[PDB]
Amino acid sequence: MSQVILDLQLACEDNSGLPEESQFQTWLNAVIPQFQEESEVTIRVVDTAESHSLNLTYRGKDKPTNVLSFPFEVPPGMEMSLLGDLVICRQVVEKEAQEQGKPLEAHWAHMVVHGSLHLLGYDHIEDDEAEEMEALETEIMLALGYEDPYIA
Ligand code: NI
Repeated sequence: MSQVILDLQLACEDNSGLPEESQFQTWLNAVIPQFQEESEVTIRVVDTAESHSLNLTYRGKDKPTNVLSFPFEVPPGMEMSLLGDLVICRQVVEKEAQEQGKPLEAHWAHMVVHGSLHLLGYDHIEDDEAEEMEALETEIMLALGYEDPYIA
């Protein structure tokens, strides 16, 4: 099997100019299935304020970020398909894509791809650990038809 049930939550004042739910679905299929097959993730797009708040109260960082990853812990001895949530700030994503001169769409995809990896247990604090994650990101991204966000 291969199935990623997506719960897309648009929680911005506007909600216009965001990726189509099918796009998120597409990006999600290129990252998760190959690790869980049967799974489901929630992804809510928010505004700087909420992001700022979530980031400060859960990561202890006074500022908004592009992607907050909240991986679901599975209680010892339990079958669970729920992977966690991705909180993506549209303001940050749009600003970054502009500063890095990347296609807004390609950056969004990167956000859910990177985020999804964090949901699956990947991290990038340790050089070796990061090397493995970026390798995967690059791979997934090329397979989606976007340029490799790395190699700069
Ligand atoms: Ni990260």
